Amino acid sequence: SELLVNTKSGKVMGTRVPVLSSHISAFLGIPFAEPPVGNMRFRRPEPKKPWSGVWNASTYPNNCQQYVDEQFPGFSGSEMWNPNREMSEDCLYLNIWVPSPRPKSTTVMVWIYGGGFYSGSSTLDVYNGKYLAYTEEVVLVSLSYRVGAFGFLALHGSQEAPGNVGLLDQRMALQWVHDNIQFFGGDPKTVTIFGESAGGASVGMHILSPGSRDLFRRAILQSGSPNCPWASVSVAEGRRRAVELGRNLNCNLNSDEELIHCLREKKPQELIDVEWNVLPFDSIFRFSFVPVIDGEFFPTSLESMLNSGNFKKTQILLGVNKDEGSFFLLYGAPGFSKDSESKISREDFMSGVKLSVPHANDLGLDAVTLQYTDWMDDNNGIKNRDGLDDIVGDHNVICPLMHFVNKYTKFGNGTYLYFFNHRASNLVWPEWMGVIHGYEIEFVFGLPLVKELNYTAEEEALSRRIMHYWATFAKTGNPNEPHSQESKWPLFTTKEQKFIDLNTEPMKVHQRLRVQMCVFWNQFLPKLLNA
Amino acid sequence: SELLVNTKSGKVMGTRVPVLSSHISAFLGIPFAEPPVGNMRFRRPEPKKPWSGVWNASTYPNNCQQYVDEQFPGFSGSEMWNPNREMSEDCLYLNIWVPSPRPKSTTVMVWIYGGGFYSGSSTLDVYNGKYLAYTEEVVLVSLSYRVGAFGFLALHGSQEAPGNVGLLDQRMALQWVHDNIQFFGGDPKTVTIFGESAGGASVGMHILSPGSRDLFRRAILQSGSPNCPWASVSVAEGRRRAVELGRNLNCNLNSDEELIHCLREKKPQELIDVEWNVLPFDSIFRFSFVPVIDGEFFPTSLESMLNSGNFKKTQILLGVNKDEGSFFLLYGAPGFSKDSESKISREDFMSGVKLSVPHANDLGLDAVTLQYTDWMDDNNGIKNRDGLDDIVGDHNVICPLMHFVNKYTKFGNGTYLYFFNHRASNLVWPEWMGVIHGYEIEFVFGLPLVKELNYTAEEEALSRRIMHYWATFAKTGNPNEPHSQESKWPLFTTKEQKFIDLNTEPMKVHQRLRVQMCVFWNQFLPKLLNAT
Ligand SMILES: COc1cc(CNC(=O)CCCCCCCCCNc2c3c(nc4cc(Cl)ccc24)C[C@H]2CC(C)C[C@@H]3C2)ccc1O
Ligand SMILES: COc1cc(CNC(=O)CCCCCCCCCNc2c3c(nc4cc(Cl)ccc24)C[C@H]2C[C@H](C)C[C@@H]3C2)ccc1O
Ligand SMILES: CC(=O)N[C@@H]1[C@@H](O)[C@H](O)[C@@H](CO)O[C@H]1O
Ligand SMILES: *[C@@H]1O[C@H](CO)[C@@H](O)[C@H](O)[C@H]1NC(C)=O
Ligand SMILES: *[C@@H]1O[C@H](CO)[C@@H](O)[C@H](O)[C@H]1NC(C)=O
Ligand SMILES: *[C@@H]1O[C@H](CO)[C@@H](O)[C@H](O)[C@H]1NC(C)=O
Ligand SMILES: *[C@@H]1O[C@H](CO)[C@@H](O)[C@H](O)[C@H]1NC(C)=O
Ligand SMILES: *[C@@H]1O[C@H](CO)[C@@H](O)[C@H](O)[C@H]1NC(C)=O
Ligand SMILES: [Cl-]
Ligand SMILES: [Cl-]
Repeated sequence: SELLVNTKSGKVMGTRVPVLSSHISAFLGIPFAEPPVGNMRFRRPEPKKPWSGVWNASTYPNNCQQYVDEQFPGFSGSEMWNPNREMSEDCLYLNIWVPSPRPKSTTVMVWIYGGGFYSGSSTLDVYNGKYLAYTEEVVLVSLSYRVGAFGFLALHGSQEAPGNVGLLDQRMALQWVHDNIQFFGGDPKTVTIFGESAGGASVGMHILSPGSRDLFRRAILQSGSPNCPWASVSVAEGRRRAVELGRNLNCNLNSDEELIHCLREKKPQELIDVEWNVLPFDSIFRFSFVPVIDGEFFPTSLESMLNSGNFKKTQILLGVNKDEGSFFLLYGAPGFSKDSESKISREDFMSGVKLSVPHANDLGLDAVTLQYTDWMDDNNGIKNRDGLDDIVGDHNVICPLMHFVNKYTKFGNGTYLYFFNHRASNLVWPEWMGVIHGYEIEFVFGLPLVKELNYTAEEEALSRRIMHYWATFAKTGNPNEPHSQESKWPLFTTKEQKFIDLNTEPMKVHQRLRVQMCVFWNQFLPKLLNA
Repeated sequence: SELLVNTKSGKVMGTRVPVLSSHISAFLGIPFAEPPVGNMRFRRPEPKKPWSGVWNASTYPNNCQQYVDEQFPGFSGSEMWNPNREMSEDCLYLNIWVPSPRPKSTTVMVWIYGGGFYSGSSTLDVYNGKYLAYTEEVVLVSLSYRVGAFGFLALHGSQEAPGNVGLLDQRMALQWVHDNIQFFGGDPKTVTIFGESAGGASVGMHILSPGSRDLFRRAILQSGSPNCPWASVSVAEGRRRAVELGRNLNCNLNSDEELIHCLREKKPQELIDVEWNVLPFDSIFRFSFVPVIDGEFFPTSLESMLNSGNFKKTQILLGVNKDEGSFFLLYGAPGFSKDSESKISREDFMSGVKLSVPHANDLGLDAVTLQYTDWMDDNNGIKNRDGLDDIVGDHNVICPLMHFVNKYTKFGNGTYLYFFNHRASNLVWPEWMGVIHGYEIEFVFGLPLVKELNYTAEEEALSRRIMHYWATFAKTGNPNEPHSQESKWPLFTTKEQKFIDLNTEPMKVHQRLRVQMCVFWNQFLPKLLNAT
């Protein structure tokens, strides 16, 4: 009855789950596409064929095939991102958390996980939708999509491996929500898509892509935007990486059909094992198989679409964390360690900026170095460390997002910008890494409300305020309740460019997030590199 | 007797002048070269032919022909720099102040005036050597040299207008000091040359030039260095400007001989009236006729000479002022005024940096703008004004001098670096201009010791400390007195890069003078301009 729901594709049976001394309904692992296996590897998704009988939706689905991190085996801080379910190419499923009793027609939020387009699972403990659905009375969906080569191998001109199919997976799950969420008590006219990292880029990509725009109402982008330098490649570079993937696997490279046929006969892990070898440079914060600017999902360049206003005009809420770059330095740059303060020598600083800006010529490298070096104190290992941290986060996350937010706000219907700079009391990563890429997610999903996780009382308060901002924005297009007595998160406007800090202190309003460095990254350096 | 001196070129009769309730000897207007007039215009100087009888050295000489500033007529702050004597091409004279009684063999200091190589006079009130000669017991010489086209018109390959003749004027006066200062109580083996602005650049050029190195012992450079961007041109650019000067005056341009013959028939003011017209850009802090890198006075490029250590190895003392740029903005850039705080709009800021870096492409201007703009507060007229001020001073004075000091110290025998950041209490210019290009000179020459000039008691002490640093350095190669109990001015070293502030407060040591901006001007921007 409450757990038995008839959808347009067939019947589903959910499960009653406990949450904070109450219960809600969970529908886990609902299929929304045909399994993209066999000759359907690299292909656009096809809708799931209707099934007879009752789909048992009491269990999380498989996770998509992906590179599994083994840098710190058994360490909770890194394992919490790895697939916690069996991996399979049969992975196109979504999960729904529904308040109990079922609401009539309530706001829908659809989570798009991140992971650089190479990793990610809907089933991670930090993406458990039950705290947000219960506390804010929303229908919380989490979708999945093919990652890595399976989702973003791109041989433009081919219909067998066109590229962007992971974005099409997301779109087909949004289409499924549009057609079916009403049967779960959700309003298909009030769907907010939100995501972090590649999920945030994806959200912005659906804002841009005409074929996506009518499948959601408004959007939240966390630490990611569609114009990020890691988030797309040209059709020529996507083809080169695809060909290099076959070369790494002794494939016939004389035609698309032969290359594709060879790659389709490999086991998933054979592709994954060489995935990182197709990158053009030694780099950090670069991923092999990402969306392509193809002339179809994206009709023109992202920059020209942003300039012309050729995107969905709605409300957006978006923001960044204080130390986006630290995790990438830890994993990929010399002198960084999980178990030390990672003071960086000048020689390791210079190596880090070459890894961080891999496309830069020597003059561009000099420019980055000068912009981020204190020449009164150039051997200060802390300043070198934090300088490199800033380089990675500004270039890869903050300044791309600020470019997006400024272009979008020119045509949009309301922008809200945040700067998340709270370091969790119970963080397992060292202090030098600061406020890490991904670590606002646990506040967005209400994990500080779980007494056993040992967050402080004010972190619970911060999580509750963030969930209420996100949900109230989802319901209304404004994170504020306008008749409340609480401090108001102001609109971001072209002129005054206001944002708020998100942390445990009373609200502060600021202006021009990281404006100085983002002039460097968004205006000066591109002009230098194009000279 | 004390005033009657027999030099190698003839007898000279000086005069007894008052100085601070005492007296000393002054020999004013001694000729050291033949008058470079008529067909000797543009030529190298020739030694003054000996004279019979007694040369009357009681009176300042004429000043060389130069552009005269009329922006603020009668205003003391500008008039103090203009010629205070009749202008004439017959201007190659030097002045000497000797302590009384005449010392046996004391330290000599030779002042080389600045003025962008287009202007300047040995006779300005602020260059009066009597206070420094008296207070520090030194023989103080001030030379002169042709400026403008008369000193620096360069048609390389012509022996009639070869270029650099103003530098050769300075050398001829140094040669004269070498040969004759012993007759005035000076030691020709302990001569310190010092100068400000173009005079500081000149001092550096004599350090570089093989033909100058044996005519002095040590050097002081004030707000100028030989590698400054305004201080020299290539032989091609010098020839372009010489031809363009002829074009402005309807001259035959077919040959050097015909062009020079035309230019020698013009009256001095005719050349001066069009002098600024030959600059290749709208700019500030650029001057038309300047030293040329000719392969003769300078055997190779300045940078190669600095890199190879092909220069005189000795002790140097040098430094800069806090606000070198402000004077040039006042006279040449939109939005600046003597009579207001000169808050600068962003539109006038952008025009200013274009005028300040005339040789930069658009990417270069963008780089300058980014380095000096606070994009949290870009419509702040005060920040825009001070940012422009810093750009001008950093690009034209401070960073070129820091490049020189770092290159020199690698081979030299002792570097002392100062940063002069005191604003005179009686300053006549507005507060926004800060510590102006030229305004350390009055402290170097002891004017605060003159009660009628209304400096504070603290400023008199600063001047006496500066005079003592300068003269003690001249005597010994070290500004510090050995077993003194006062705080010590440390050697600038490649590694620690120490310098001192010069102001009324107790001396403080710092390191790496404007290092961040000078990485930009000395390394990044040149690499950007060369690459784009
Ligand atoms: C390319 O550079 C320019 C080109 C132009 C175009 N110029 C013209 O049309 C000619 C008119 C501008 C001529 C300006 C002459 C000013 C010389 C005044 N002498 C001073 C001097 C010094 N300091 C001064 C400080 C103040 Cl506040 C005021 C005057 C000072 C210190 C000196 C250095 C000098 C270069 C000149 C002289 C001695 C204008 C300005 C420029 O900067
Ligand atoms: C060919 O040259 C290259 C060769 C290589 C070689 N690369 C390799 O061998 C593999 C290195 C990739 C290691 C993958 C680690 C997975 C990170 C796990 N996910 C995290 C995630 C987030 N935050 C994390 C924060 C910390 Cl402190 C730790 C992990 C986080 C937030 C997310 C965004 C992500 C991109 C991944 C995931 C979700 C790399 C670069 C090159 O240029
Ligand atoms: C499961 C599997 O490997 N199927 C392959 C398919 O990928 C390929 O395109 C096709 C071409 O004939 O051959 C099949 O055997
Ligand atoms: C559905 O799956 C759950 C989890 O294993 C199980 O407890 C339940 O009995 C299943 N119901 C069926 C198969 O009808
Ligand atoms: C959003 O659009 C509505 C509808 O036209 C308009 O009235 C409102 O002013 C817009 N708000 C913003 C912040 O653009
Ligand atoms: C929280 O703290 C208690 C004691 O303070 C400890 O026993 C418990 O294991 C902690 N919880 C976690 C998840 O570490
Ligand atoms: C030298 O000249 C000055 C002024 O021109 C004059 O007063 C003085 O008498 C002259 N001396 C002699 C000896 O002629
Ligand atoms: C100057 O040279 C002398 C003689 O070689 C040497 O003893 C002295 O250390 C040098 N001083 C500096 C500061 O280089
Ligand atoms: Cl930190
Ligand atoms: Cl707006």
